[PDB]
Amino acid sequence: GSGATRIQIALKYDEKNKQFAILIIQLSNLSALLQQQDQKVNIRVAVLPCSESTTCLFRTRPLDASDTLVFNEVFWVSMSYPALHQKTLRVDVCTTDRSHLEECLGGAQISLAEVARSGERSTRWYNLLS
Ligand SMILES: CCCC(=O)OC[C@H](COP(=O)(O)O[C@H]1[C@H](O)[C@@H](OP(=O)(O)O)[C@H](OP(=O)(O)O)[C@@H](OP(=O)(O)O)[C@H]1O)O[C@H](O)CCC
Repeated sequence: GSGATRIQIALKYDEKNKQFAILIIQLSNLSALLQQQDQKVNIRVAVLPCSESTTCLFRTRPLDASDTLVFNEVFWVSMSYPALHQKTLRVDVCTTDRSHLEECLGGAQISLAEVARSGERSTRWYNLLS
């Protein structure tokens, strides 16, 4: 069972509150990305380039590695729609431990230039690249 590890993500812009929502849903074929097992896994979400007025880096809770791994965490970011549209979303799948050191083994980048203003939300799957 070796192919691409994929992450499912929903994105939605809230113009009433001028905020972007990022819903990290789940991982599939995670076995393909890990050599070891039992490992803890979290997702690191970066909204780039990093606007240093607001917070641009986020992290899921860590979970025990499983080939399919559901996180269902939402992160909200304050940002005008024009600002959102210059942005790229970086999400990396990382292992971790009591050291708290991230071992981010692969990720995806998602240009946000075409996020809709409407709030009709976009849910897509993304291949990881290491
Ligand atoms: C960016 C918007 C913010 C937001 O709403 O995100 C909050 C999230 C998801 O909200 P929502 O209720 O709209 O999404 C459901 C969720 O994604 C579940 O996903 P999976 O676990 O991968 O199956 C789905 O069903 P449940 O097992 O009942 O939780 C369900 O998928 P579908 O619609 O059928 O495609 C979703 O309804 O809360 C978490 O689900 C927390 C669970 C209490």
